[PDB]
Amino acid sequence: VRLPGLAAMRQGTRLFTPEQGEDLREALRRRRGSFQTTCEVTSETTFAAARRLREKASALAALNFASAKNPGGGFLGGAQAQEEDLCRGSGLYFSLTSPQAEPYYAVNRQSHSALYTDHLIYSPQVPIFRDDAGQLLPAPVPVNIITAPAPNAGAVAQSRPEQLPQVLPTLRERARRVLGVAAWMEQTHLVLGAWGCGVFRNDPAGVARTFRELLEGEAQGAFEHVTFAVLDNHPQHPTLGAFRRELESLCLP
Ligand SMILES: Nc1ncnc2c1ncn2[C@@H]1O[C@H](COP(=O)(O)OP(=O)(O)OC[C@H]2O[C@H](O)[C@H](O)[C@@H]2O)[C@@H](O)[C@H]1O
Repeated sequence: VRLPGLAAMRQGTRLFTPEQGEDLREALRRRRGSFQTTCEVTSETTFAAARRLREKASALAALNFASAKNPGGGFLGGAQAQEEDLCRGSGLYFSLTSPQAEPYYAVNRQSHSALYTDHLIYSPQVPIFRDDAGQLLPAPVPVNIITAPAPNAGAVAQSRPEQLPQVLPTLRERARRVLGVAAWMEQTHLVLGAWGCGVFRNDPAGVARTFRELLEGEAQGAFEHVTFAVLDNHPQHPTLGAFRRELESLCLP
């Protein structure tokens, strides 16, 4: 049988096209300053942090460090990707494959460009069925998921180095659209993290700086709470450390 929650989530899945960029900037603008935003950096998975936020989050959203060209990443390379962790534990794949999200994949593929495009998919009330360990949750917990691909900085470096000056501007403006989806959908709690910093090989300090700059500027006080849940099993914890250091000025009471 189709799992509970899936049908309603798929039918409510929505595409944000690049032409919505100003609508997202306006939504951020209208919401800036609403709260004293609290921030934190944790070493949790995206869904551990979401499940810990749920009970006291009015509208909870999380970022999917998405593939531009295949729902769920096509399930290639293994279980170190965040997006495959999301599709393993939740109904997200059933949303990403929806007919209305298909332009995101078709256009990004048609771009023949490792910066990808400014399409974003919004997936309402995605049910989380399992925890990090794969055990069945007694009750699925719903989360709203924003799907956006960071620029593929590894592929720029190796395949089209004349786009190298475009990686950070791309990352910066698309991070702006992610927050703008969240503000347009009037989300209070956001689970962010090291978007683009593994398979896509973006620089962790650069990505956390870009989220810092936005949460101190255009998106300042637009959200109740922001969690940078940064899973990092590398020996020196360089990703988690880069986020912790770069986001120490924001994560203050
Ligand atoms: N469940 C997790 N939760 C939180 N953080 C995680 C998790 N898993 C990894 N991280 C950390 O977050 C960092 C980034 O996670 P990555 O998945 O590489 O994001 P990208 O945007 O650079 O690659 C996206 C591509 O890879 C996928 O296949 C997509 O389909 C795309 O094709 C990791 O280094 C971890 O430290």
